[PDB]
Amino acid sequence: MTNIRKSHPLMKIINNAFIDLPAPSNISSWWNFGSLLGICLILQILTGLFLAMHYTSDTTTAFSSVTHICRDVNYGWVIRYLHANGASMFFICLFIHVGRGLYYGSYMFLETWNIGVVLLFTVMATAFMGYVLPWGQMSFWGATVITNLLSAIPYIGTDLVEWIWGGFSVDKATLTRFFAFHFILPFIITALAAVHLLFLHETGSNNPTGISSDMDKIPFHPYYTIKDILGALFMMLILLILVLFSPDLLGDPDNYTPANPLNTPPHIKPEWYFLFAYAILRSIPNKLGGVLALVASILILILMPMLHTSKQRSMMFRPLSQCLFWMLVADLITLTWIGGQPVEHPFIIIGQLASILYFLIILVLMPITSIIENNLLKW
Amino acid sequence: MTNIRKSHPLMKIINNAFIDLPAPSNISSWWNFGSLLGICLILQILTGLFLAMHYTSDTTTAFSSVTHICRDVNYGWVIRYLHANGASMFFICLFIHVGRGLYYGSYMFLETWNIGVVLLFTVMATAFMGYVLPWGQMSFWGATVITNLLSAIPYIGTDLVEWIWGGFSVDKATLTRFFAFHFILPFIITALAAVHLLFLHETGSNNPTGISSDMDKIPFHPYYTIKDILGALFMMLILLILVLFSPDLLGDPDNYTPANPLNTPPHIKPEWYFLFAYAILRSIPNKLGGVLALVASILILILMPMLHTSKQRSMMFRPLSQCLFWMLVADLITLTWIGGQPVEHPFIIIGQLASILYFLIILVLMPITSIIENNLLKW
Amino acid sequence: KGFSYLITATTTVGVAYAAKNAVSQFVSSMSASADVLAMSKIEIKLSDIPEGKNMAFKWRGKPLFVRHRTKKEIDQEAAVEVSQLRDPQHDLERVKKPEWVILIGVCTHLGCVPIANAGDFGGYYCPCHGSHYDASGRIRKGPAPLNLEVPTYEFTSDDLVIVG
Amino acid sequence: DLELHAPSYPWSHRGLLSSLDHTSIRRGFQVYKQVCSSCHSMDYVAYRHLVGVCYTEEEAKALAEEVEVQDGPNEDGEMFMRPGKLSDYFPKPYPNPEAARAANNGALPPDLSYIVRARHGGEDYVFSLLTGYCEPPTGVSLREGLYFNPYFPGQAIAMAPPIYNEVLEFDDGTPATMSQVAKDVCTFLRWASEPEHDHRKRMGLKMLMMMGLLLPLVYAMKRHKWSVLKSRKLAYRPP
Amino acid sequence: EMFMRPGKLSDYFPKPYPNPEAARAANNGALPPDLSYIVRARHGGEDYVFSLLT
Amino acid sequence: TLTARLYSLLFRRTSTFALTIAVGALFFERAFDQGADAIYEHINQGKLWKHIKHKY
Amino acid sequence: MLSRFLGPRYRELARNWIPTASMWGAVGAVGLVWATDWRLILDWVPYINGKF
Amino acid sequence: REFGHLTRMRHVITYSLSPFEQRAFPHYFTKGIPNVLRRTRACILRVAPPFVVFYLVYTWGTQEFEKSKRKNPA
Ligand code: HEC
Ligand code: HEM
Ligand code: HEM
Ligand code: HEM
Ligand code: HEM
Ligand code: FES
Repeated sequence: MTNIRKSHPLMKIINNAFIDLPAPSNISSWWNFGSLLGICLILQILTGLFLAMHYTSDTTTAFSSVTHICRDVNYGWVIRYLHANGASMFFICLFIHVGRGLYYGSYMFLETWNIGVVLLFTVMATAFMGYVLPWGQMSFWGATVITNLLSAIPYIGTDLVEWIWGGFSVDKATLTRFFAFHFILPFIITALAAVHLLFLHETGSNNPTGISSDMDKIPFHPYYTIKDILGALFMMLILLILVLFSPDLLGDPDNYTPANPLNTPPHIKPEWYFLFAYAILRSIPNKLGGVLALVASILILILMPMLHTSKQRSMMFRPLSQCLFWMLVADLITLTWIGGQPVEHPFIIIGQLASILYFLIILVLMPITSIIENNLLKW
Repeated sequence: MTNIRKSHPLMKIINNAFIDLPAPSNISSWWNFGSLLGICLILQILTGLFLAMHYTSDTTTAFSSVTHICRDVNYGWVIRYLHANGASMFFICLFIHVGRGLYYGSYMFLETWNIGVVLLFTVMATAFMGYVLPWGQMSFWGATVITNLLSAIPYIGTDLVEWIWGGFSVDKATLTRFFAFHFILPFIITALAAVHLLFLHETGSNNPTGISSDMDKIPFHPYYTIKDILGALFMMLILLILVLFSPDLLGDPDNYTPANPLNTPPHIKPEWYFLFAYAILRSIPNKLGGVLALVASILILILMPMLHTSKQRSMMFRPLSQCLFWMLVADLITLTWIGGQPVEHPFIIIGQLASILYFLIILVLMPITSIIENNLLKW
Repeated sequence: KGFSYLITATTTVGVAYAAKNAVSQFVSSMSASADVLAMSKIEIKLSDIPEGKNMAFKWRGKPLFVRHRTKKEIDQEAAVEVSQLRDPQHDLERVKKPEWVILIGVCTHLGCVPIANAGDFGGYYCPCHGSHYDASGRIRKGPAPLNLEVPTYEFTSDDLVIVG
Repeated sequence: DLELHAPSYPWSHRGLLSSLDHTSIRRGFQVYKQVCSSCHSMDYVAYRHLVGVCYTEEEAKALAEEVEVQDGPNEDGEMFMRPGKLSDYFPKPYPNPEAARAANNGALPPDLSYIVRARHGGEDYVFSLLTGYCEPPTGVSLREGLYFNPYFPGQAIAMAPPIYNEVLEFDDGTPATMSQVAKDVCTFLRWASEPEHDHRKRMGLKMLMMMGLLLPLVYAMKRHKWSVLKSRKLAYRPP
Repeated sequence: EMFMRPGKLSDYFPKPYPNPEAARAANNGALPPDLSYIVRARHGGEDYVFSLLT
Repeated sequence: TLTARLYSLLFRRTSTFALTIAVGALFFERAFDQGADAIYEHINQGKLWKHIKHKY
Repeated sequence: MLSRFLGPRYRELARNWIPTASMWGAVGAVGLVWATDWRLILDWVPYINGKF
Repeated sequence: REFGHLTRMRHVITYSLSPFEQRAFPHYFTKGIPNVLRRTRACILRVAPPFVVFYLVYTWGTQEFEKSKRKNPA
């Protein structure tokens, strides 16, 4: 006789995944966000399904269908705002997870780090694409701007924007193809998340100290289930606070207007989780260089495993690196704020300077600070 | 240092699932229908996505959207008819696969068999959902009849039909929810197919003789990859002939008429792969009895491992049982033809006898015949 | 070995041809459909449009004015400076052939349609919030932020002028 | 009761790799626009589709220019007349279904964009229905204003006889024989519900030859790789 | 023919102008925005619209 | 044997094997397209649109 | 890294693998031109420019 | 279930030849045709009857439907 928990194949996989998987005891709350992301994935996908059950992707019905969901459908407004604020919370958790990975040297798990970068790319694409679906003024106009950014690509680039648009500009074909891709992509995210978990489970998670915790490992089920339950409950507390008291808080009011291609909005801006890289795009004058900087602003995460030079993996014992990391976080907040604001004086200079400081901190200040760090500790 | 094929995490799974998996040396072509099914998934999923990028689910414009796909999109008709006939071939290959499993005694693998039954239910519901989407006369009316079939459930029955069917009649909400479920389900089918292979692998495979083939296992990659490639190319032959010479061979022409709730078509039949149950529905006069018999027609598969009385797993050395199995197949084609025909004097009695003979073979004739052969073989 | 691998080579080239002739089908399927090609990007205009007129047509998704700018209004547009314009755009880059002006029909302030032969300067006037426009296609001043958009029209065979 | 199954006519396109007669397609569009268009609609098939299959570009431009189609809001918001173009769809009879039903006794003339692909029989059924009007036999006297068509389900159709001999003058010079007119319009409808027939049979040819090459070669590769297994001389030498 | 009947609970709110171009041509060329989502579309909400009216 | 020269030159290296396959595709696509189109027009002479534009 | 790849035998490996990698590059370029039907290149080659 | 914990076997010798030395179709027709004929002879005796009785049932049902749908003299 043998345990069904660790002899049945599905149950054996689940057991080795999150029942009897050894875990560091000193894991802080910063790791809970990982599970939160998974929760914020499922809570998204399910809701999306219900939205897809009352959404008719067409330039003559998209806004009307969304309105019909909001008003007429029994408890449809709650699903819609749940979806929007859940995407926002998903990006909050994603950014916090990336910050944790940077802080505690979690990028030493190279395969997991690269798979996470791919997941992050896919999530940005999914959210950008999904924001088109309500077909508001902001949706259509922002989509036009972002897709037209691909015209800067040399040679083929112009043809590409005709290919993505499904024609001469963003129209019904673009809307329906965006709907289809928005449907398919989250399942690719789920598969990539499974692969990301496999890679991490091969080596095990990293404690805040950075030292290997093989000597002190605790089973996952008795402890790190209820802790993740508490984390998910707190995330739900925040998310339903947003949905039930300030539904259209982060979303721009201009979306609640039929997409009229005869009137440019006063300011065309993406989501708050998109304004930082869009501000980076704004900063560079050259169009092609702008797109290169925009893509590099996220692709630079892959370079992080190579740029690490300090002998300590984590940052608990590197105060100078901690100050640099917080300078980077403040710089990202400045990028978001600048992206919100129009490209005028002095926002132009502030955005440019913060854009340079972003790459300068990531590529230069952190490694040089790490060299000084090693020199300061006899090694 | 070490081979990446058997050391990399994902590559290890791929290696021991498809490259170096020890497969029986003498599996016939009938086993190849496994791989085709998976291919018939991917080949049909990729097409299915491309229709989702030109198909608006609104009832007032679903049929016009389908006509626009077939008439305006570059090579749209190829995708549309490839999708339809790929679903038809998926059901052909599914029936052949179930016939193989029942024949060569593979249904003794338990977990894989039940998972296969669940997969059959999922895809068989998915095709029914997909047929409604074009919103033709047969699509709408067959959906009406099949959904109203559920009203025979006692007490809560109508309420369930009030819920699944959107109340009212098959109308705007029904089309959207059918599209959403049609989209979500095949990914569940993919996950369940992965679980199906996972349950299959630790048992190996059932060779035609039914004896354990642990003394003749051969690597998968050199031989069975090219064998399944040739099989998939033959399935390409049949699918392309169907798609490219007689696109609407396995289809009702009245589906090319926009759905009208004000006119019942002279004949109300589902697709060809559903009639084998539809006729069973007409066999029992009672509505609830019809529901139970129609469900049991597929539920009887999980009872097959219990109803195995022969001492030999396989069917090659059981001629009397072979005659019974081929009688079962002939009864299946007879049931399909009867479901095709309307309900008059020549067809009612034939359908009743066919359903009775179906059940009598599966639960009665086959075990008794197996016992007779066991006695006739001195064991 | 040569024969055994020639079999494989011929199989592979056939499979490559099939793979291209399928993936190209799919890629062109996601590309622009025939309806948008044959409804939107075809704007032949006959020279029936006489001097000093603005018969406007709703193409793509916006109207467009085909101005037959006569010699008089041409020399007013020439005389009007460039520098104090809100977004300086000289008539040269505004329009290729002086006799005909091609420009969109949606005022950039909030939309609507500018009525022609009005707006103090003479050319255009959007009455929604009273924005007068420069006759050459620009704006001299007013509530509207920037000048009227000019499409990628082509002047080939002046009798039959196509707009892209 | 009963029903006539339409006899299998020897259509030029009935061949496995035989295409449509595009001249017949043009002459069948002419009859559609002359007599059929007065009461029937084709909706999806547009003037642009005719270019490159039955009519040249300028001929189709003139064809669309002949008819006046209704265009959107005027500068005052009035729903005004306008000459047709290639982008326009085939102009339709009486606007809403209710007017069409009221004008045509109490029957709605179905759209022909899919009528040859929506009826069991297709071209054979359509041709037989058109050239099958017969005097009602004894004892089956139908309504007033009804017409006996044996091939029509119910044997009682609401058509004034559509095609009678010498109704339309073909531009090419073909005689106005009722059979000629019916065959031409039937071919036009087959093109209408299958606007890929030529290219579909072209793909059929290409796929047939491609895999007539591919199957022997892939099979040869399979036998080449499997040949080790299919020639394993086994042995058994117990001590 | 399009017949006129007394409105019922099923009907939505009446639209004063038949088509938008008629509305623009009627007033001055400007389009009165749809009042359904007007409050949720303008930065400021009700405090905006009220401030406008007064 | 000519096959021996083929294996010695174009087939020994898998990379030049890929080059041979690619150039074979280059020529074979055009050859197959031209031949199949010629056969198609030969079967349906005086029926396709290509065989009738001469009048118009 | 930088110095550990900067050796004599490493440049020997580079010289050995220059032909195969270089003409793999030609394989890729020809495949790209083929797949995209690049008229800029395909026009010059004979017997294929007829397709245009 | 990977190679090695499969079974225990003793005194078994397997001779195999390179795929580049055997013809891919050794006596394709002259040997395949008798084998296919033998397989057909073995299987048809139990395969054909259930399918042929379906054919008589189908023909009987079709003619029964057409004769019952016809009018009777009365
Ligand atoms: C002046 C009137 C009129 C003309 C001319 C006319 N039709 Fe009709 N047609 C009708 C009406 C009314 C019906 C509806 C009858 C019914 O319910 O089937 C109809 C029905 C049909 C149907 C449906 C038959 C079915 O199976 O239900 C077809 C096909 C058809 N017409 C084809 C044609 C063709 C082809 C032509 C000329 C080349 C033509 N018609 C000319 C009025 C007309
Ligand atoms: C990866 C998780 C997902 C993210 C980040 C995401 C993101 C978004 C966003 C930002 C919107 C726009 C919300 C708004 O209108 O303000 C949206 C809309 C939509 N999404 Fe998703 N989505 C996700 C998953 C899904 C899934 C799995 C489906 C399909 C089942 C789906 C279907 C829809 C639909 C139908 C809409 C339009 C309704 C609406 O805009 O409110 N989403 N999505
Ligand atoms: C789709 C969203 C994501 C999901 C569902 C996900 C899932 C998880 C989970 C559950 C963990 C374990 C808990 C934890 O360590 O936080 C984890 C760890 C990790 N993830 Fe992610 N992740 C996602 C996105 C990312 C991103 C964007 C990155 C960065 C590129 C990333 C890199 C990592 C790293 C480095 C670890 C290890 C952290 C450690 O061991 O301390 N992940 N992931
Ligand atoms: C279990 C696998 C599936 C089967 C058997 C299936 C089957 C079908 C069938 C038979 C139709 C009707 C086609 C017609 O009447 O011409 C249909 C419609 C449709 N299916 Fe699926 N489907 C499947 C999965 C999917 C997936 C994964 C997608 C999206 C990626 C999809 C998208 C559609 C769409 C958009 C339609 C409407 C357009 C059309 O009718 O062709 N289906 N499906
Ligand atoms: C979604 C469709 C399905 C897929 C993709 C699938 C996939 C596979 C594959 C690839 C195999 C190995 C090849 C083979 O032995 O045939 C297999 C084996 C098997 N499948 Fe399925 N299957 C499907 C549906 C089913 C169904 C409906 C059943 C029956 C309830 C079933 C039961 C089995 C059994 C019993 C085996 C073992 C065959 C043997 O080893 O003899 N599967 N499946
Ligand atoms: S929209 Fe033209 S003036 Fe305001």
